[PDB]
Amino acid sequence: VVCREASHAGSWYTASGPQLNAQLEGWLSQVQSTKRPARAIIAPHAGYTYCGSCAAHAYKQVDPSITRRIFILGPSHHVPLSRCALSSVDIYRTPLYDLRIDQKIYGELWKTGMFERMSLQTDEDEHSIEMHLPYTAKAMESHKDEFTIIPVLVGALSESKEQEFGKLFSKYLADPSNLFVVSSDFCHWGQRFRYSYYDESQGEIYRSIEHLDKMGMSIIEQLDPVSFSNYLKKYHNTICGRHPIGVLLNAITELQKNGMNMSFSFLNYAQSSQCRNWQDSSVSYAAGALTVH
Repeated sequence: VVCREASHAGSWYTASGPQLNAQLEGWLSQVQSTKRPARAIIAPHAGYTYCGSCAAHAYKQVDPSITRRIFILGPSHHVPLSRCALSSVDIYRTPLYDLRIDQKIYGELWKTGMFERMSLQTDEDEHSIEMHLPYTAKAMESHKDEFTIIPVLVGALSESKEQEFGKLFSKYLADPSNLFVVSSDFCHWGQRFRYSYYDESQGEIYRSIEHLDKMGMSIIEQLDPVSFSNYLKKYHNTICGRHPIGVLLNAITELQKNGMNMSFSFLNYAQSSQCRNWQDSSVSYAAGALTVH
């Protein structure tokens, strides 16, 4: 098998190519480009009905005229993984057009010894990388034949591994042809998620959720992996891509030590619903962009 099927097409997003193209085009048309060219973005991996318009605030910041190689780091939902994993295939299918894995980088990465290989089953079962494939396809439309992806499944990394993969990915983040997509949703609030932190000083439950998420968002804006780590240990906010976020943060600090200056801005924040009672549940979404100066 050489192709990863678009296994969540038709339920998490439209299976029909022209429809999905139009939908994404409508969402991107609503965002003003303000952070181009993005060297990295954080964007949600929920169904398009939920977070679709949110993710566009990140994808609008991608410059297809410069970007040639797109790493997509997404957390694993299903398998116990204690490191990172690479695909066994060559092509990732999408309803728009199919994407090609950069063999050069995949060969380099593999040789480090640091990665496991996802079976096709694991690969196809996961959605945290897939959710970015149509958006990426759309954003790169005008240069569709000139770019490759580097999908990385990120497991439950120790701090040490976050620092270690941060440093490894560092050299790739430094390259102006490259883009890091880091996949994450923010607060999952509710009894159904065993997470019901509530600060009454903030007002209604949904306001407290907003304050909690925006605290982790500004820390990411401070480009500070230690501080992000401390925030997680203090509140345990249920941020799904906290491990890919910690890898990115460490990549950035390695670059700073080497003379580089950059900034991260969150550009949009949304909630699937507004929780007011103890029986409510919600998932938060945030879209953001790293720009090198």
